[PDB]
Amino acid sequence: KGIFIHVTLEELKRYHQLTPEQKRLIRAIVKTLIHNPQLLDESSYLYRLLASKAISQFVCPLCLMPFSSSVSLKQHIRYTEHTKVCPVCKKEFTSTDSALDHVCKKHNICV
Amino acid sequence: DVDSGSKKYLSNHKGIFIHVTLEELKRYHQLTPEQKRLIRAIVKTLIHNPQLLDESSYLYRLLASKAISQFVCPLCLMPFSSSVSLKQHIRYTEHTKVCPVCKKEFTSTDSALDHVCKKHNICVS
Ligand SMILES: [Zn+2]
Ligand SMILES: [Zn+2]
Ligand SMILES: [Zn+2]
Ligand SMILES: [Zn+2]
Repeated sequence: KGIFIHVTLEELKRYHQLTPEQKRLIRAIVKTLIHNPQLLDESSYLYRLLASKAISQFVCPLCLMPFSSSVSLKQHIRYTEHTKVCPVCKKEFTSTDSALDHVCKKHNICV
Repeated sequence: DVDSGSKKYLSNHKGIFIHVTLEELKRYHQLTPEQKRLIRAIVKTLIHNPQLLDESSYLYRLLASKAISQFVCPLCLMPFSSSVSLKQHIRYTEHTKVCPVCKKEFTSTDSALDHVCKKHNICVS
């Protein structure tokens, strides 16, 4: 007896091509999260940060999207990032720059 | 009635069957729809980037330390009372040359620091 995690058919056959070791690590991680659901918001963030970090070095701390260059990351932060809520802790702000500052200072995610 | 060697687990539409005990089974269907969504999103990310499984021990030790204190060292993941005591540790006491995440090696622990910030995005003053 157990639970079904509603993954797509591709991801399901992809899943079963992983090694038992990778597979028990995965279900060990979901068990940690079931026991500690307060952990979900933040591990979701970090797993997505590290995911984006694999695509490019230049990642946005608020939206977690990879960019080609530091110039384009700067241009996105300058005109295209309007998140007023820190994705890890959900603290709300008056400014996206303040949100950027908070994520760096409190959470260690800096550009 | 059981059928252990059945191969329809491979093509089930409900998806990945994670076997679980009675306590956490009920505790799973006690989660909000939003929490269940996050669990799926993480599992999907882990499926598409399986090297994050090898970095997971670090991630959950980071989070555990961050709960004890805001001031944590990226190389050893140990909490400190203040920022002043944290950078006393980094300046004088932290000697690891290996990145706790990717296992790449360096000349100085300061090069190890810059690396963990530049390519893993975990940064400290
Ligand atoms: Zn962004
Ligand atoms: Zn926050
Ligand atoms: Zn340390
Ligand atoms: Zn590394």
